[PDB]
Amino acid sequence: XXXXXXLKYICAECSSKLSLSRTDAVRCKDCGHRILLKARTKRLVQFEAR
Amino acid sequence: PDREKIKLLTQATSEDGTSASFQIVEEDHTLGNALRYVIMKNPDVEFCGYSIPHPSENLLNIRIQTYGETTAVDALQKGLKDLMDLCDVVESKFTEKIKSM
Amino acid sequence: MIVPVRCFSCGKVVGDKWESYLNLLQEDELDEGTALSRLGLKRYCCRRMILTHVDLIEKFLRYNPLE
Amino acid sequence: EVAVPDRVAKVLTYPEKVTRYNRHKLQELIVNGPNVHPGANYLLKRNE
Amino acid sequence: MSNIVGIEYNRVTNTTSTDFPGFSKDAENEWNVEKFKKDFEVNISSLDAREANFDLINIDTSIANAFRRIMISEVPSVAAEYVYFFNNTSVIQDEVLAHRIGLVPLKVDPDMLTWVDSNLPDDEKFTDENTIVLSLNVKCTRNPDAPKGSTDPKELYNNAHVYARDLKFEPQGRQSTTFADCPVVPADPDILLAKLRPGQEISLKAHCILGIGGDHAKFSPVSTASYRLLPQINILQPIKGESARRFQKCFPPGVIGIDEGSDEAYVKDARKDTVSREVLRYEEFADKVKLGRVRNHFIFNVESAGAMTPEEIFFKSVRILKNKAEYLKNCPITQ
Amino acid sequence: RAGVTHVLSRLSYISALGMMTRISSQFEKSRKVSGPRALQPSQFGMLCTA
Amino acid sequence: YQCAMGKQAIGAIAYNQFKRIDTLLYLMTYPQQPMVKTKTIELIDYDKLPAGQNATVAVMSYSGYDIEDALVLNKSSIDRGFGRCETRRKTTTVLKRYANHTQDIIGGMRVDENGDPIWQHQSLGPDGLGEVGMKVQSGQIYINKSVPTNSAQTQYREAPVIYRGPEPSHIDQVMMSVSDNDQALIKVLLRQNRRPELGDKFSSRHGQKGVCGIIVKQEDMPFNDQGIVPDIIMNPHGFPSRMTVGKMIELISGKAGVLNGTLEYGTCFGGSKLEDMSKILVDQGFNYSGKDMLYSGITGECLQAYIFFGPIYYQKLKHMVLDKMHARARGPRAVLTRQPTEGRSRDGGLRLGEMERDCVIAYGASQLLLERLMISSDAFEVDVCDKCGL
Amino acid sequence: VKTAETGYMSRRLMKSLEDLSCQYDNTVRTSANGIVQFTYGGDGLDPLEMEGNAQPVNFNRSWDHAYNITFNNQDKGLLPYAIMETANEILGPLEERLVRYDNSGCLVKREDLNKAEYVDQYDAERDFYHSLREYINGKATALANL
Amino acid sequence: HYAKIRPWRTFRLNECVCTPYNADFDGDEMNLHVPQTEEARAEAINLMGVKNNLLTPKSGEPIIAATQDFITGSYLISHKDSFYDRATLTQLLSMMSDGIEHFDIPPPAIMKPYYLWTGKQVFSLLIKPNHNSPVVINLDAKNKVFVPPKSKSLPNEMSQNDGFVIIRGSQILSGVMDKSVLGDGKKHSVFYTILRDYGPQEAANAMNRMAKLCARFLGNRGFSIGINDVTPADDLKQKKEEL
Amino acid sequence: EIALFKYRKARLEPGTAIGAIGAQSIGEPGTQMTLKTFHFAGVASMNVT
Amino acid sequence: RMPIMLRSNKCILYDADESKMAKLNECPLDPGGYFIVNGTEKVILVQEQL
RNA sequence: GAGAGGA
Ligand SMILES: CCC[C@@H](C)[C@H]1CC[C@H]2[C@@H]3[C@H](O)C[C@@H]4C[C@H](O)CC[C@]4(C)[C@H]3C[C@H](O)[C@]12C
Ligand SMILES: [Mg+2]
Ligand SMILES: [Zn+2]
Ligand SMILES: [Zn+2]
Ligand SMILES: [Zn+2]
Repeated sequence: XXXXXXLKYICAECSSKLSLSRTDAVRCKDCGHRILLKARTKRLVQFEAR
Repeated sequence: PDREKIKLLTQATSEDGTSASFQIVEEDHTLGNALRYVIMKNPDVEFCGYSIPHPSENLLNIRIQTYGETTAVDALQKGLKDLMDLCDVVESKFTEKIKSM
Repeated sequence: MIVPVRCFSCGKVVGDKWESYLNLLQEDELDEGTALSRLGLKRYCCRRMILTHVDLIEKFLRYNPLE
Repeated sequence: EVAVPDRVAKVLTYPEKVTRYNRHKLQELIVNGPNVHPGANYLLKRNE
Repeated sequence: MSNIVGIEYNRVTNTTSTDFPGFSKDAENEWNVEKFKKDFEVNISSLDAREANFDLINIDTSIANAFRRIMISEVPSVAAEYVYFFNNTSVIQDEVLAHRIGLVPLKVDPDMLTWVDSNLPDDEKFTDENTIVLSLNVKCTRNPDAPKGSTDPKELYNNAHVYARDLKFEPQGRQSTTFADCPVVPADPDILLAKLRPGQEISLKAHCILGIGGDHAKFSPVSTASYRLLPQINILQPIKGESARRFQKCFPPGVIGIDEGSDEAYVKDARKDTVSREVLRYEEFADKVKLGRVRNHFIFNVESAGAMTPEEIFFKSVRILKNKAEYLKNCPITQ
Repeated sequence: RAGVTHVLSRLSYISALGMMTRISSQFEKSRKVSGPRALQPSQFGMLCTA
Repeated sequence: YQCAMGKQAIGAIAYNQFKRIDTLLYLMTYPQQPMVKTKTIELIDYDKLPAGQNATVAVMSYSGYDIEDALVLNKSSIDRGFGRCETRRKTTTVLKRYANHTQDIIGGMRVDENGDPIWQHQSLGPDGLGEVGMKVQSGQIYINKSVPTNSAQTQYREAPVIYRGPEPSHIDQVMMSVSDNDQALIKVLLRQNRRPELGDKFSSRHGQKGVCGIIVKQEDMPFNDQGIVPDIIMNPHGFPSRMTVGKMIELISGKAGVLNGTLEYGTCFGGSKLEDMSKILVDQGFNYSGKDMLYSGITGECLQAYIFFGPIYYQKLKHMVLDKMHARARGPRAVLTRQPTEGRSRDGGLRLGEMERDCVIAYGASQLLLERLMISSDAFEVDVCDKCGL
Repeated sequence: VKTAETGYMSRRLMKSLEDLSCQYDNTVRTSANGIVQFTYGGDGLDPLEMEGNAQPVNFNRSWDHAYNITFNNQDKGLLPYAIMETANEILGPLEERLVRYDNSGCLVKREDLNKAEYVDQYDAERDFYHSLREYINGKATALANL
Repeated sequence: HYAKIRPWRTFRLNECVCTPYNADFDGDEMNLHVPQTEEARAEAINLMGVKNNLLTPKSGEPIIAATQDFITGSYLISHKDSFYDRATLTQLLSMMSDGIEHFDIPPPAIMKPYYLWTGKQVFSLLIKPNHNSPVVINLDAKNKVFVPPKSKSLPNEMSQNDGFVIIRGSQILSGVMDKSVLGDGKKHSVFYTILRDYGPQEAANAMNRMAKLCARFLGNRGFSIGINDVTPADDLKQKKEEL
Repeated sequence: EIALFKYRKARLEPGTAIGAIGAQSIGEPGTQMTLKTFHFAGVASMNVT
Repeated sequence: RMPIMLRSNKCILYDADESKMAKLNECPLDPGGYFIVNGTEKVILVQEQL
């Protein structure tokens, strides 16, 4: 029986992973780009194929 | 025993049968049309017709009006038996034809 | 975005043929009609599923945020 | 007749007063609750 | 007229059955087997691994249409229903990719699974004999070769396309034995599931279950199951001469021919004709041709998606109709 | 003058292209005046007649 | 009408439409190039970013649910993806620095017993900004923003951003940055995948706007000799009083071109001639006028009239019923006159104005008028003096 | 360009005639009890339930309905004089009920009934009864001429 | 209206009643109020009821009647070419009803070659489906396209086309259904006569039966408009060019 | 009997909001009166409104 | 600081071909002619006058 | 507040 079923930011320019400590900055590190995108969650997400 | 699949509507049904309407759940034209064809082939069936009252509901109102000889319930039973016979004939012919090839 | 896996009107699985179709236009350049017919697309629904398709995902992938 | 969505037939409540002819029906609707459509949203007591 | 439906230039006439008692004073054609047993016939034309073309003869339209409808949306099949995403960095939205995976046919024979009970929680609703687990895990990285730049994204990016054959299959429990000989695979392994550039990953697990066609289009076993009345052409008032060639240019090529020596138009085979009623446009063939169709002679063209052979699908359709009638007969007539 | 600048419409591609190359009449309402709202034949080829 | 409603047809918008965070974007999952093109649309690149799909239309009176401009969408084609759309909406948040050297803290993610987040924070993440890819519903804080109570630091009044929607939507982008003045700015994009429900508006590129009257299964649909079932069954009564012969010519040209494997041109004062398209149509074995002979899908017999059958470029418009359904029983009332609010973002009632009350007067309904305009709108128990009527 | 003007016109037209009621004495009156009409339209007939062109009965269709509802094969068709006597014994007891009192309250002396100076209410009812009698007389005359 | 509950998100109403509201189904929207008292509810359902408002007050002519494609279904059924056997007739009668009304099948119009009914017979059954229904309609009307008979002395029944509609004893003796017979704006309609002679309930029942019949007859019969329906005749081109 | 019944039935019932009915009956058709150009019964020169 | 109309002689998108535009997250098929003020696309509609 | 669909 059964069938189991079961903090990182990306610079918009350099496309590099980042980890921002509290009250350090909001810019990137490889470049001076000021735009960061939150990474996708590592948590499982379920979608119906319906 | 499943006394939900078939119901006999009392308001439409007349006394001593011979004209009765049936309500069938979880059905559509697939069985309604075949049943109408088989029932209409009975010599004692005057009126036979199905209709789905609303597509939002799985329902099938099929009315059978016979003459003063066979009750509508027996007409429906014989129609179902004849549909089974037709399906068996087609199944057997197809099986022997595909086996022979 | 990409080719629909199934042709809406009939149901044929037209997702797999797309790449093949492109080859029939690049190498051994046929016409679109003959290339579509050689892939087994007989009903015109499957024909318009492939012929009238924009491969937008090729343009979308130029802007990937993880280069 | 007019067809109404059950998504708005469950917010468009009608205040029906218990009258010993529909007490059983109204208490059944209360048991159903505000989620299943043949139910009820609010109850106002006679004195409260 | 008498088991024929006329094709006119502006209408189609005599499309009803008229094979029941009460259609005439002599109440004939009353239902009885051993007369339908002999009249009915099956002529199986070219049958392939994913296509069958069998002609059914001497059945009314109702039964054939019931068979067609059951074939399209009553015969169960197996397709992905739930997709769990562990990571999807591709430009395709997760719901779109899940829909694409759900539409992919699976070459898993039904009757090796059982119907899932919706009245159970997700922790134990899916069993080993109930669902089939398919895994996909694709990671796209560059190709450290030295080809020409800006070329096709196949020799420049490694694993830049995700196909339907990327759907793996991990059995659970008894599935390690029952599915040992025939592991489940996509019936069309070349389906372009997704595209992705380097740095993007698709890792998901799908619980493909057993569903019915009427529930969703992904559960339909056949691409399309159809039929058509056998065309019929009556060449009365023979059209021999040069005009016959004109009379030949209307119908498709392998339909009618010109008799050698007699130079007279004759019907070669009506099975190859699509009824476009072209001859009914020139008005010089007003009495030299009469089109029609055989109302009770269908030619089914069943083609499967890959799950099972078409003849098995038609047999299942017949058995499903018989089961439906039998179950209705067993069901008590409540009031 | 008010309403000189409009927020660019983003529904389709043709919407964003048609918001560009658009002309606004100087009349405020022109309640019953059927003059400026008619299709003058003099605009053949100058303005979209549909 | 086509020029008016072609702007509001959902479809591809730009190549960077996924790298874009706009207030409201409608996107088409599977946009298709039109069959009957135009020499203009090649120049404006409308065949590279189209907004629509080539629906196999059968012009025929079917099912009765298509009387007045209503359509009959084909189920089992919506399932395969037809009219599938996406709605992307942005939500902005500014963490302004007050003059008192006090900022706004996005700290959140409360935890109940045995660890785990609470239901309202079940899709929030550790940093107080909603996890990308998760699903949010009514409630479901995805920006847990706190603001000082002493803006005019410990006393933080919590003012979270709550997704107030009727259907769940997913978080697909969370952008955090600062503006020139160095103040935090967070833009969260919520995507919602929409299915062509009953009541959605479809246009026909000829002014034949209509609503999805009914969605019927595939087997309950007419089929030709090859088994093709129509995706859309447009009523034939739209033509004789609107004289859209261009639409019939479009259907014929599209069918002939797709059978010939080429895109035909419908351009003003020219385009593909009807005679060539009819020749192509009769060469393939189809009728010269594009009217195939179909089989009824529910009785399984021939249709006693040949059916106009072919591909027509149908475009789905943005006016979807999911955004227009709106109902109120009780809720917010105006502060001034104590009457229900007006908009839809505020749960407000429908205005029964002067024309409607005159209509009610016409019937001579007095108790209903009193109940509608006093009891159910605003009732106040006042105390009037019997001597001086104040 | 016409919608707004039509809306304003309808609004003000309704504002004028907003409060007019058919009172129980069969007189259209306003809110201030100022009688605007002594009988609605001169006959007191609601146009919503009129079955003919400015007449409420549609004589031909009603006669056909009466013929078909009450048609028995073995019935003795009455002579035209009998039909007229039936009409005059059903219609005429109702005509007696209307007496046409003079403006001074006295009774007209049967010699000046149609003097054009003694008309009042119930004139429409008398005209309708006369029309009914004329229609039945036409039918009887057709029978007699046959 | 009386409320009904359906899964979808749209206020669904019978199209016959879309002539008062001037509804379009092109994307139109409508408001739905719910009275909160017994007095308001009763006054609404008795004074503002749909059955009690089948006639417009401006002229008294019916305004709730067959809309587009319902007139087309009626015309296609009652066209003189229509001849139905018993099975087709019974299927039609179960389509107009919902398999609930008992039908007294009349003798067929044609007897010797086969047993064939007519569209006028099936519509007469729609008017009076039993011996219990009291709807006996006596009506004489004229369609919108009436071609007078060859002789002046002949009555209008003998029109070149079907033309004049004669109904006696709820039997459609002659004529075809039309906008002037089933539609709105004419005081000699079938629905108007049914209402005026037997109350709004019978007119509502008849209109419901007609709507249910025509909702399925067009689907199972076929009616399409194509390019050959608008193309001109070969000699029409030369005649038009000459004129 | 039918004529007398249909006459006694076809009387304006007391309490009817006849003013509102009349105002709507005169105003609503105005909303459909599309401007059609007419003249004074065959006189083209004599323009009318 | 004067706002720059998109795809003008001053904008960087002036003479950019499918690579500079891709690197700047700009759609090649975008019309241009509109300003980006406060992060909003505002277009000055053409005004007709006597 | 005012820009624009919409029926
Ligand atoms: C309930 C469904 C059971 C299904 C797995 C079994 C039960 C009966 C089987 C068919 C019959 O044997 C007749 C045919 C025999 C030919 O040789 C091969 C084809 C043929 C249609 C069979 C296919 C398949 O094997 C069927 C449908
Ligand atoms: Mg409308
Ligand atoms: Zn960077
Ligand atoms: Zn297809
Ligand atoms: Zn006082």
